[PDB]
Amino acid sequence: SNSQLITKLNSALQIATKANFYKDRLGNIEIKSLDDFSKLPLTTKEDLRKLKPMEALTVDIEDLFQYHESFGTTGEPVSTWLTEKDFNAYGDQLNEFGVNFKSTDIVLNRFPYAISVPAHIFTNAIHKKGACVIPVSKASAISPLKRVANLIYKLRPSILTGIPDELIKLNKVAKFMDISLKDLGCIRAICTAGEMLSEGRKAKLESIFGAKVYNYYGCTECGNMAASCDEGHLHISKDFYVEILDPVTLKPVKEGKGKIIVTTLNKEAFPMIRYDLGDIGEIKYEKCSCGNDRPVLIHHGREIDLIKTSKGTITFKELQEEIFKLPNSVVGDVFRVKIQNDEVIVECEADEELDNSNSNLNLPIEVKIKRFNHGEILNIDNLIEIKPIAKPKYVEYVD
Amino acid sequence: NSQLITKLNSALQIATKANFYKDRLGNIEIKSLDDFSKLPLTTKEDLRKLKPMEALTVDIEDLFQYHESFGTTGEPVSTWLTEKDFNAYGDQLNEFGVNFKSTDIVLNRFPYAISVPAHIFTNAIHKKGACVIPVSKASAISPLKRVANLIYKLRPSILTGIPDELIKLNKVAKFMDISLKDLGCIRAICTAGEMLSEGRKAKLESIFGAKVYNYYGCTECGNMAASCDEGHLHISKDFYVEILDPVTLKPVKEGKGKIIVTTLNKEAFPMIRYDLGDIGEIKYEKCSCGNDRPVLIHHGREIDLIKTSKGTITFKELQEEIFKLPNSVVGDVFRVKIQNDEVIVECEADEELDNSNSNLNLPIEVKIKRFNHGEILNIDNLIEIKPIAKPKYVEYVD
Ligand SMILES: [Mg+2]
Ligand SMILES: [Mg+2]
Ligand SMILES: [Zn+2]
Ligand SMILES: [Zn+2]
Repeated sequence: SNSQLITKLNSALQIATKANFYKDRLGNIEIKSLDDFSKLPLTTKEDLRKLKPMEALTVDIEDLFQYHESFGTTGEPVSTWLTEKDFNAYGDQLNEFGVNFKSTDIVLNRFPYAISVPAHIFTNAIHKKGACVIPVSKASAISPLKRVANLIYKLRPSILTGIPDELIKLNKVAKFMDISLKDLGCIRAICTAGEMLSEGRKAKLESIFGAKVYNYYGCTECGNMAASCDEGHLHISKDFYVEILDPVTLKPVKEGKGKIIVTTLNKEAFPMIRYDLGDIGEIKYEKCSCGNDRPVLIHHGREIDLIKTSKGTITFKELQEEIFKLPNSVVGDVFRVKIQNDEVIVECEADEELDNSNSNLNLPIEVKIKRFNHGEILNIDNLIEIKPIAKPKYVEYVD
Repeated sequence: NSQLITKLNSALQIATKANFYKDRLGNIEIKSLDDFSKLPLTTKEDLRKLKPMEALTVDIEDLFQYHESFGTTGEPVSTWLTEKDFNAYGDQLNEFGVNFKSTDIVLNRFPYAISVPAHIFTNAIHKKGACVIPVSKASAISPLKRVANLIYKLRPSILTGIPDELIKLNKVAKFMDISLKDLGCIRAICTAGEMLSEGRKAKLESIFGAKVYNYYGCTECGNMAASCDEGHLHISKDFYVEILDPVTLKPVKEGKGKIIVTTLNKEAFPMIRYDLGDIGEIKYEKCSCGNDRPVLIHHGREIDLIKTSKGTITFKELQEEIFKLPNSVVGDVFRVKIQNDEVIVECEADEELDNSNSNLNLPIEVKIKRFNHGEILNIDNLIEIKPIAKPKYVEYVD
């Protein structure tokens, strides 16, 4: 049934248009098809920024339950009220695919509970299956990586969750503490989210931790649009309608990569009608061997993370996919990307310098691997510090 | 008493599931509070020596949350919780305290990192249908400047945070030309995690123009007590509180003493006669609030006692007298130095006090040393905003 999906898209509009923002550019216009839908104006990040938090609201103050934002201080941020239902929906989305949380599971939650949502909805999800949350958080004086390393050694949790960046550092700090988190033999699964994950970097994470990885694709304003199957592919949540548009035309593509627009099927506080995530990807419709009937998504990363020389363009994913076919000797787990004077330079902490003259990348553009020394791009001494913290110290005996 | 005694016994029967408690309590029953008071105290330093699996009376399946001493300075105390237990903690916050309505938007300035107050306040607030703004604390993500803007923008109806932070919040905000009081949106405050004199409570109320509710709790127990409308803490029904003599360690007949607590309603690892290391006293005069539960007077930590040769006072008693002085000579920023057998209170304030004819109505000598605003507490340290964003892996050069 398109009949259902179309019923839903319409509901979403009827709620949305409770709010000035949505009414003064969608009125009471109904729709009869996806194509008639695709005629409707996109909703941009920069649109929502201009909104007071009371302008980003389709429910009564009474139904408010949580609040969230852009964690980033760089750029005006986006109010995202949630009702209990909405919050609970987000959580269910994490459970819809992803790893199978058991009650016997103890889960180290390394996502920031400060203002972001992934921390909170993962908790929601995990509690739902009867498992235990260790609220370590992130970017808190309270829980630097040394402590997290000790926490894992001590508590032996069965699942780690954290943005793949932090998880790579965690393993570095821990290895500098003479701890192989992998050999503990207690971590069966990982939950990455908050940055795009190549199959190459996913396979890196799996080799480090010796665990299966489940990746979760979401955002504050929407919820969690997709997550990994056992086979490794993201799948799209039933609570969303995902379109792939052409960067320039802004029309549905016939196939292949494109801008990722999402509409909320199941969020009532302020629904996302055709929201421009600003990412790149593609929906496949071949049924995954996992057996799940929902459609697979290939995430190519953010739009600004496209690699554009004169001689072509590639997605950050495509770049990464090729980087990480090279040995760890030449690439490693710490890298950044400079595009300058019409060349692509990947700077990598690694032991060996690469031929480059015999690099033999299978990309439509030229990419060089510039070698660095471990610790030069990522300073380990910055991560190992522990600030002592406690309650205020008001009463001093000078003895 | 038959109820309370039934409960104390249950607590022991669970507790002794754990070697820690069994190898010093066996299956000993009790018939009275007095027979209870014969049992060995449980100390902070006791629990520290426990592996997290040794601090556990339930199966891994029933585990739900985990927590610790937030400080990275000093070995920490494992505190598992089951869903029930967590839910109990929350209910304790709701048992007295402020009355959370569904029309309430609450800025939650407690750290969600490892501590519990942040999480159980959320629990409580959701329970009444109100909205949580999870600002947290000690996170790069949420410096005071942002919190000030967040309040200006979202106009929340309730702030929650340790009174120290809340005093700073108002400083940072006032330096940003924002009077949080004149917003007209904050009706209530929820202090916790440090002791609160009636004088400092009244200070907070003057700053924010809101009523204060204080909450007295700890990670291992839950939240043992919270304020009534009248101002007085009351003890939660989920706990048995004793006041012991500092030296003898026997029930006192009346007055101040060491505060020991037993968990009536926590099953993962119950606190049997736990030494908080605080000082206080139970009154049984009924508060005019009409709540029948007994009032508690919190005097602060033991190490925060003021001991000269010429006597001794509680941090509260000291504070209570400090803050009867004009605002001109005592503000909201103070510290306490005891040196060469004198008590010096250093205060940011405009006027110097005529200590040569000082009022102070205490059994010991206490001098008020005047300082300039911003010299004890540097506002410039707090106004910084650290830029944070996702990782930045792709750079276009030039
Ligand atoms: Mg469990
Ligand atoms: Mg509400
Ligand atoms: Zn699949
Ligand atoms: Zn009362």
